[PDB]
Amino acid sequence: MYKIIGREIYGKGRKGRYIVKFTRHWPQYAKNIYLIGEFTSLYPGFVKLRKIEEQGIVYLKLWPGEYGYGFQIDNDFENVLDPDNEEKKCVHTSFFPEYKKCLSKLVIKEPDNPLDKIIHIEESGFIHKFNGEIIIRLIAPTEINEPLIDLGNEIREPLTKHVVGDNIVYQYIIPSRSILRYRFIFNYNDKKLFYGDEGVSENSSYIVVNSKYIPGVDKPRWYMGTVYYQIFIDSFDNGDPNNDPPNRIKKTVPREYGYYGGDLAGIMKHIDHLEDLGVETIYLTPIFSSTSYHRYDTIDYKSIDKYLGTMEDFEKLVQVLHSRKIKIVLDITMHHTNPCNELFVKALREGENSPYWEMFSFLSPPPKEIVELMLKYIDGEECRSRELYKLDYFRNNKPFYEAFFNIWLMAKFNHDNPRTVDYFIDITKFWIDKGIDGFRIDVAMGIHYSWMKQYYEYIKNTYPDFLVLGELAENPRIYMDYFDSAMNYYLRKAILELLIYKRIDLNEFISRINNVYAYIPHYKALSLYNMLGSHDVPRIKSMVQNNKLLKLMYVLIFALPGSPVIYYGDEIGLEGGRDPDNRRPMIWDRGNWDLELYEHIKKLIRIYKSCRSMRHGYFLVENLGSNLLFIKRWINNEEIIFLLNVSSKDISVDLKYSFDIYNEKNVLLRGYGFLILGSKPCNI
Repeated sequence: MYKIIGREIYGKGRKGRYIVKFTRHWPQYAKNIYLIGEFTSLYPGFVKLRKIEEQGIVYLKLWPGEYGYGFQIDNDFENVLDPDNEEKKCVHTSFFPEYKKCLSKLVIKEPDNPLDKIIHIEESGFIHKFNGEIIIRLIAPTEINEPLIDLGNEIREPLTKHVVGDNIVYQYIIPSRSILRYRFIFNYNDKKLFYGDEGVSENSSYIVVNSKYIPGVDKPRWYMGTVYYQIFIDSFDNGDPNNDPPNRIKKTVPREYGYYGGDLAGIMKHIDHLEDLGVETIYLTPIFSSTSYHRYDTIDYKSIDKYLGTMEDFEKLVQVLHSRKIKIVLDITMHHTNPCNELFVKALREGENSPYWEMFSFLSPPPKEIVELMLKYIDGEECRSRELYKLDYFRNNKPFYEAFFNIWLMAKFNHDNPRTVDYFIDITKFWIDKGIDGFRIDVAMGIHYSWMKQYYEYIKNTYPDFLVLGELAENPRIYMDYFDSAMNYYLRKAILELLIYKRIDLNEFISRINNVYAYIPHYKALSLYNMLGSHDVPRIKSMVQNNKLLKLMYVLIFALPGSPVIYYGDEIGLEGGRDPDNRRPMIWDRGNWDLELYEHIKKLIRIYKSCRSMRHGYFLVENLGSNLLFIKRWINNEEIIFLLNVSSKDISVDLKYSFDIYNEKNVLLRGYGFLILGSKPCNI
């Protein structure tokens, strides 16, 4: 059940988001009820209903639109429809946009009075600082002419406009001042109206904000626009003969499941390739103590997995990387852990009623023979939890605790218990003391929003330069108060639905993009982890099977504000289907490289570095008809444009910029073709 309660009110009458109350019956057996869907998380956990009497409740603040949602009770991933809602919305999932999932339909209707669709509220997406300037945004419908911003002393025009559905988001950028006073002027039915503190009226008051309280930064952090490189460590390379494990897979092509033997030395010996490619930040697959080649079931968050090397190999790696001005981010599983984890073994020992029990989300205490059995395999100098699968009970029954898709070896932490926060904070310090520059939080969207607020706020206070990057699948505008960055699976899905599944047109795509970009602060957008591929999805080349289109997708990834990502090997044309086939050994024989793609990507990176307007840089996007995508990025005095032909059909382009940034030199673009132009070479 859901009820639209009304709208939030800012100032003395400015209406904001719609307050929606979510209710469900609370079955007496239920331990947890998650609100899943497109405004919380599809994997359960970001938001929980809270229990009062015989029902679960929560209030959210949402924008108009149509959304899929549901309620997941405990470990039942299948049945999530809202029992009170008869209506359904089948949403294409993020990682695999071919597959639909049918959820319940929430619709929040646009208001009748177009005057009610004018919005500017005191929140970071609407007002924030960057580069010693203030960014202000006004949402208005088309029946409103281009509104002006009335500062104290002057009147300015919107510097850009972003289409979002039938709405327009006007963006004003202004110099910074001590106190800040602004309102908006527009014409409606041939009448002169204002948007001010009490809302729309003939003479609205100024909105007043002390720059002290405007969120943002002056000079961007390293992570606010950086080039990522993800390495799945097991598959990158073997540097140390004495690091190989028992029985190694075979480079057969359908990559098998298991250990190939890649280690820290292996990466370290290919620093030269990292450098030549030009990546700035390396994101590493989990390297902690574990029982699998993938290592997403960690035993001990403070020890390097034996097959990878020693703490010393690790520090050496970090050191070389830093000496080349390359940073390192480690993958960390703050959602769940291997049952061999000391805490889980103690929780089992001590039983419920123990503070140890409360570190995890146990469901219902099972029989004692079971616990003793498990304890036989999980307590020991050696972790033998894999052997659990040799037993019938473990292959047959779901875990008696919550776990990642009910997988025995992935026991979920109790995120309602602040002790678990302390645990991961302490772990964070340990690794900061090893010189790492950031964490990528595995299954971030399954971690309760309050937990992440505790963690993120504290880390950010204590270590401002520590990147907090989350694995998140839904619209990043949901999450950016809790992370520096999100792996942008949302953007990836939009690109694929425009250019592969051909399910949306160029306008809808533009709307998808601005539905993220216009609702978050510019610095947040710049930090977004913008990837075409990852260890969780098939290789992009194998999905595109089109040289020119693939190159186009990379151009797009570098043109949109964000932190462009390269999954290891994608730069040379590594192919592969779905996991595990998407983690084939890197190819070190240059005779087997797709060199055109390689040099293409290397150039896009050189531009990213040379052109501060590509890296940092305000953003405008226009559909110039005929499937001509126009993108403009600019910062301070530096200007750069991108013309992209998003179709197979050649198109004639005409026309400030007389310098080829891509080719350097100084028309008619062919299908899938593109142009990158400045008014001269980039400088600083």
